[PDB]
Amino acid sequence: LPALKLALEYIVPCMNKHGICVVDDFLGKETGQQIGDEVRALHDTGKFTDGQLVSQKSDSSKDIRGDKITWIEGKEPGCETIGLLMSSMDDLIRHCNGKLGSYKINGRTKAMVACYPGNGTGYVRHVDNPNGDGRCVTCIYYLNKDWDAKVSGGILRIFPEGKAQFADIEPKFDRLLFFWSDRRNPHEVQPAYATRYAITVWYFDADERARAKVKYLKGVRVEL
Ligand SMILES: O=C(O)CNC(=O)c1nc(Cl)c2ccccc2c1O
Ligand SMILES: [Fe+2]
Repeated sequence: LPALKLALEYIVPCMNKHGICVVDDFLGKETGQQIGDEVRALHDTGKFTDGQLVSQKSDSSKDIRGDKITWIEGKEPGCETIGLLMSSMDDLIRHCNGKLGSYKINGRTKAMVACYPGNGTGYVRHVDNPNGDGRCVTCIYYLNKDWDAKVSGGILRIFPEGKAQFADIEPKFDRLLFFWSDRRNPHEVQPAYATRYAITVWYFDADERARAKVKYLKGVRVEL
């Protein structure tokens, strides 16, 4: 699918109606596989953090750690297919510009690459952007060949505002997900029993981010 077609015929109407959108087979398998090798390579060469402290036991031999991360700009040695994905995410968003809510997306973060190490850790119920920091859309790409959740866990459970029900999304190979970052979409990752990779970028709305600047707040100091 051409990027603009996916945008106009799927991502735009779906986001505006449901605020959660799944595109399967986004880059195809040669390119997915390649991103996979790049992410595994970052892992094996120790580029990730050790993982979120889950259980801080008193003896610390026995501390339990969870999701590991690394931030990627997209041009680093070893990361060029990741840079490629990011560029591809950007192209898709830019083809939706204007058309997702009344937002005007002018910015994103670096890619946050996450590895749930498969030791039964997950990620607690949260909202990505609760306090108005400018992030309007979360975009995650999943890396996980032949993932079977019945076996390996690691479902993303989203809990849309004012719904009795949730939405389970499997972290399937070459799947791209978008959802609104704010309190509309509380979500969690259920415990993962196999190594589970995902790559997230967040997109900024211009107005929200411009006044987050003010609210939050050397520099951005000047003078006297
Ligand atoms: O990976 C997934 O399917 C969903 N993950 C997340 O919702 C998620 N969200 C945040 Cl805000 C963080 C934040 C830091 C590290 C990992 C995160 C994470 O996996
Ligand atoms: Fe999240």
